[PDB]
Amino acid sequence: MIVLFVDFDYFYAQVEEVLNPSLKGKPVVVCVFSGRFEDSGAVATANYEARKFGVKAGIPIVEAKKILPNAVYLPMRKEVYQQVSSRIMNLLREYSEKIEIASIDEAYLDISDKVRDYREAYNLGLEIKNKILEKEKITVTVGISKNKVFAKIAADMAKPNGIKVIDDEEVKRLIRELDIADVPGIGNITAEKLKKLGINKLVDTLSIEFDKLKGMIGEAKAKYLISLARDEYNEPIRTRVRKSIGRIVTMKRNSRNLEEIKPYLFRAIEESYYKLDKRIPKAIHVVAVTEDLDIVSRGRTFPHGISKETAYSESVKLLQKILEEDERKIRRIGVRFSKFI
DNA sequence: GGGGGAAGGATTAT
DNA sequence: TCATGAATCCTTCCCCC
Ligand SMILES: *[C@H]1c2c(cc3ccc4cccc5ccc2c3c45)[C@@H](O)[C@H](O)[C@@H]1O
Ligand SMILES: [Ca+2]
Ligand SMILES: [Ca+2]
Repeated sequence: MIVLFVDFDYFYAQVEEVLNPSLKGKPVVVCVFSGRFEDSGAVATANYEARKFGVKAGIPIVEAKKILPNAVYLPMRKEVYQQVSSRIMNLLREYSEKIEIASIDEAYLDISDKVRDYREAYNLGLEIKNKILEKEKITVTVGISKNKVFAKIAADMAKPNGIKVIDDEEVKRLIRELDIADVPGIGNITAEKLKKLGINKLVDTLSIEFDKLKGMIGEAKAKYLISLARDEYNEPIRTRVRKSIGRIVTMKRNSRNLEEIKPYLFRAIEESYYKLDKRIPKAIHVVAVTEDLDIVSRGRTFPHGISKETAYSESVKLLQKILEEDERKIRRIGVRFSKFI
């Protein structure tokens, strides 16, 4: 299997630069403003001019403005980015029908039937890079390797505006030298738990016994790291289907008074049904973000599709179950739909 | 025992 | 005084043959 992974560089920030080229060279910070208070929310992404100074995805906008008060802070325009993304994804389908769109700015292409060796692949990668740049003015990073994971790692090493191949030999070196924390799917919590087990590189997962790994990081993650260490990972590039869709809204003030919360929830449902866009869910979950920012949720699965009306009444019952089983105040209240017909 | 699948907290990446 | 203008992951837990 020969895999070509495309990762659009600082995508939201880049798209804003394309739509307003005068931003190029300036620190650009794309944020999600929550509404709770002045500059409350989080940074969705920052271009490298802003990243240099520590402004990166996930940090509070207030924290970012204390570092770069003069940087350009733009509200996230998801719809715009999604459309530019769709167009780029379409360009990618012209190089391979076997495409897995992992997210709005990442895609895996199984180009096995299209290229013979890694030299080909690389040339295709440069062709893909140039095409996107020409058609959309977006620079991407291409990662090429034997499976989806190393192609992603390849891209992680080559970004931004890069292209890296990791041949069957460098894979073996990485299985020994790469910080296991740099492996896709292993976030801060699993990394730290692996550290306490004594595992720091992929090869180490082989020295530990399975039941110990399984107990610490979980069966799924355990088999995954082991398969990677054994150089046996070969998951197929497949079409990804969004499994759940939701809407979470911030309330004007923290509450646990059902009638104060209701409007927000109902609006969340009303807007969720629009994003469902034809999809009919058989499951619904009411999500409550408490005052200490913890998450509590309650859901129910139906033997049939859920109508907006059924959603309205069931959500209230579910929200009551939250307020009943959890005593904290609700900051944000949302709904989530899944198990589509 | 384990297929199946529901529930919901845990985790990842932005 | 945090959001993904969340979504998925994935571990229980339970029914039931
Ligand atoms: C934000 C997002 C998306 C889809 C929709 C669809 C319909 C909406 C109606 C009203 C409000 C609203 C807010 C955010 C939305 C909406 C709506 C997604 O396509 C996007 O990825 C974000 O989740
Ligand atoms: Ca990216
Ligand atoms: Ca990404």
